[PDB]
Amino acid sequence: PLELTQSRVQKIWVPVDHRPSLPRSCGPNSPTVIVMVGLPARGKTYISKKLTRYLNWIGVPTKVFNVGEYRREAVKQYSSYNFFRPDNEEAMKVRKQCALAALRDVKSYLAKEGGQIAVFDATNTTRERRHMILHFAKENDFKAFFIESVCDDPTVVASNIMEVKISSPDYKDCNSAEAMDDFMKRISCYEASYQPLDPDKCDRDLSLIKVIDVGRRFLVNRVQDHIQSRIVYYLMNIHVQPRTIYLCRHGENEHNLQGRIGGDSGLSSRGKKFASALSKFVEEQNLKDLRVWTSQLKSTIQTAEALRLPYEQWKALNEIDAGVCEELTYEEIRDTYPEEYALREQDKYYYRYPTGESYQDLVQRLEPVIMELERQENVLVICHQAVLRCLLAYFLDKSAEEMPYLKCPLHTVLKLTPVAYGCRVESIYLNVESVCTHRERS
Amino acid sequence: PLELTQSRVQKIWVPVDHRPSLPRSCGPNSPTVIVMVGLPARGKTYISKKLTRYLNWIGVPTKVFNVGEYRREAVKQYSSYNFFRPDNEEAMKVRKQCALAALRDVKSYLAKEGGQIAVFDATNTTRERRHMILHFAKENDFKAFFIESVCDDPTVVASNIMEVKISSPDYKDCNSAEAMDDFMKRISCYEASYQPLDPDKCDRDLSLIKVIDVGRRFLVNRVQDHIQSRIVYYLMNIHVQPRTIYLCRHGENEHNLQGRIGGDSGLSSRGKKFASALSKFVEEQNLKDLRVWTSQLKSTIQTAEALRLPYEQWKALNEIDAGVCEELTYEEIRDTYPEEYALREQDKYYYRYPTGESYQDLVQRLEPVIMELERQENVLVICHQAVLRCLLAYFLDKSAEEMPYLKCPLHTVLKLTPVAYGCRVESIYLNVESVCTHRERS
Ligand SMILES: Cn1cc(-c2cn(C)c3ccc(Oc4ccc(NC(=O)[C@@H]5CCCN5)cc4)cc23)cn1
Ligand SMILES: Cn1cc(-c2cn(C)c3ccc(Oc4ccc(NC(=O)[C@@H]5CCCN5)cc4)cc23)cn1
Ligand SMILES: O=P(O)(O)OC[C@H]1O[C@](O)(CO)[C@@H](O)[C@@H]1O
Ligand SMILES: O=P(O)(O)OC[C@H]1O[C@](O)(CO)[C@@H](O)[C@@H]1O
Repeated sequence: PLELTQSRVQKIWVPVDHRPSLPRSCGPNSPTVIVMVGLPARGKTYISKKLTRYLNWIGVPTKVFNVGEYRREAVKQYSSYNFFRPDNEEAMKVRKQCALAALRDVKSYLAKEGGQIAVFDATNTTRERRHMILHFAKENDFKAFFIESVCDDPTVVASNIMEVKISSPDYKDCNSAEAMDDFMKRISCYEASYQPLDPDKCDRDLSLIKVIDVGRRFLVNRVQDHIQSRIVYYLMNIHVQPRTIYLCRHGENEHNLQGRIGGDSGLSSRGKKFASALSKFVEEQNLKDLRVWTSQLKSTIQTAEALRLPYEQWKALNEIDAGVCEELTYEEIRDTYPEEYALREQDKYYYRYPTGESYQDLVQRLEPVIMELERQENVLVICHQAVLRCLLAYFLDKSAEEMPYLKCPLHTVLKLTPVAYGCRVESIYLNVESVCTHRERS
Repeated sequence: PLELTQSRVQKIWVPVDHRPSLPRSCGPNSPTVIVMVGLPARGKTYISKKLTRYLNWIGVPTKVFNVGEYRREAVKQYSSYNFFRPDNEEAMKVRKQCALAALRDVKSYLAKEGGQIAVFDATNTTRERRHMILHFAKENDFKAFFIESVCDDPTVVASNIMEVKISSPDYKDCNSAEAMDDFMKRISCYEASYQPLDPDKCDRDLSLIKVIDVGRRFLVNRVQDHIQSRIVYYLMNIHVQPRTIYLCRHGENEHNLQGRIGGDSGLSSRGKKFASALSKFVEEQNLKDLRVWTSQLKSTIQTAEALRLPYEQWKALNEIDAGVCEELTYEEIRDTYPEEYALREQDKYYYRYPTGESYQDLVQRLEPVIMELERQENVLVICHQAVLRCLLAYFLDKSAEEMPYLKCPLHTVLKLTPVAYGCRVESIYLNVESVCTHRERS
């Protein structure tokens, strides 16, 4: 009666499954199609890629289906905006076939591949196209959530999104000025038939968000569930202003010298030298209003103390909890807990230390850190190896499987700069020796 | 160089403060005035009270300033809607004096009493009144965030908010029908001069949210900071649909019998009897679609197993981490760590166990649980003593100081029902003996 067993890897209590003579599998919430809406150069691909990066990182399987990519596959080389003319009978047919092909892949992804969210990245500017997408969702038992981006021409031009748009393989054999001229003519092709979302009348029953003038205003209609509410919250926190994110670990500590994990030890003499070298590096960057964040552990706070700048301590930035393995060396873990050591090496992301955490737990703890990092401008985060791997996996779009093996050395600053649809990463080693704490996969 | 000391109560690393011969104090982000906007019976007081309860619980000091309460103090007894007539020269003057008096208290609260958010709960239906509030905020260096609730007359009548409105001390000497008739006439007094927020033109530079038809739609203009974004997210998660929240602890466990704290022990024979009694109680409630949540600790999961219902395990519901004091009795804590025992007894909310948590840490961990509980309908939460005190403090509007002493006995269901501007709490003891784990303040 109420007999449970603790799963070996994740440490989850589950009922003892004394399967009968013929074990049976019950193989395998409703998936959602996010429908992007709007004229070209309205940041729909930027939104698609950002939302997908956030949703995968929090653990919701998401994939983007870009109709232009299907088009590039079906039509060898792009010559001009003439392909997008509303009187181009042949190209109109090809473009519709590409949208139907992408939708066939959306169905396979959500109904058969274990996908939870499909982002349908296309203009979807007419009521006819959107009615067709709603029919596809209704017949497959998928929810539909529309994200429209509306922006006037001067704001689009000032935003510099068209420089990202003309970097497409469509403009491989073009100079910047002619690609820009062609893209402008392409936008004009969509203007006459564009029917914006109308929540007052025709679209009153649809779940949607209109992002107006690069986030200056939002219209939200019929939020149905938690993921729609969360997406709205995420869209209100992100921004396109230029800034820099700096990520580093605390300076080398006394536990690092002994090869000991966790704990709350202080900086070693080298760790103190790195903290000084970090202050000099920060001064040389000459940043406007740098925000500095640390964990609540001693080594990060001593590192921030050398900067002579205000800083905020976050408990969410504390290093992964090793539970019963806290303050042990990896050799002491292998000898005292050999089964635990082998299970972690085999499933490092999902493995939970006894009475401790997994990288999967770290992601959940770190989500408010990520949300606040999106809102901020210049930020320096002084943290710890496993925490840093998690944050870096979010910015660099790394999977759960690669996250626990990302290289984050001591005394090295990782400088992140927002470029196109992601981050440029520059590594800056501050020339202070330390031990190596990186352990490659077995 | 980089010399730190760990604070005794909160365990925060701080620089050693070797104060000079003449110790100096630097005594003592910009506060916000939330401006409610709209006709009477639009749920402005419901929103004011809900937001204030959430903001105080997460640790942002918030207070509501209701102009009607200042009016009731200045004018002994309410006779009728004639007091709210736009041609009532005397009452118009008194009403303006009450709004100015409430604003004087907003200034004192935010500039001198350590308040962070003041909710200005009044109609504020004219551009003149709102311009005056904007001048007050601008001259005091306060931010202004407007929350307007717009709803048509049939939707207001169907919502049943006017039954809450007529329960006011204004209608103490009235029967339900005449109070309802008077309140209807009162609303009509505000209609001719009502100038709704206009983000397209006149209010384009204001930070605001329009809540349309009891949350069916939202208009969000110029979100400035994290607390505005968070309020929008909270407003998208709450709802006014009827439902029930049930809160209880796991059945008595083996650590409870030994007087031991924390750990991951299983149910005792009495705890198993309570789990059976809980299944019978749940069956007798005859609820539509009950969601069941547990922690990831054994005792709550064994309790949920007796229900024969699907359940979800949340790591955020795990009991407070006692760090180095895990699995000790309170007598073993007093004898091994006498200084730690005395510090906790003196500051129970802020006290952090070494390598463990405080109730303040629990609130931060539990915020996504609260957000999801707001979204749901019927829910049963099977958790632990300190976690349950935190959740109960949110629903019952209890302060941080009283939260660690709330009575949450074993084998007892706390049934929460939404009524007016809060929760009705009914206690249901399931007639199964157990130890007592409650410890009163010293
Ligand atoms: C990388 N990049 C994207 C753009 C871009 C251009 N245009 C015309 C766009 C339109 C929408 C767009 O996507 C968003 C832009 C902004 C926001 N959110 C915000 O700006 C929030 C609200 C107020 C505070 N911050 C959310 C989405 C991004 C763009 C420009 N550069
Ligand atoms: C307790 N109670 C309040 C009302 C009420 C009446 N009227 C006319 C109101 C208008 C607004 C109001 O406040 C909100 C009502 C709803 C929401 N949010 C929502 O409904 C979200 C969005 C979609 C999913 N759930 C946020 C605030 C509440 C009310 C009725 N009973
Ligand atoms: O997941 P990994 O590779 O064991 O790295 C995390 C470890 O790295 C450290 O930050 C440094 O050794 C430890 O405190 C922590 O347990
Ligand atoms: O904050 P208090 O009053 O010590 O109660 C929390 C304690 O109650 C228990 O849930 C039961 O004794 C312990 O596991 C936990 O440490």
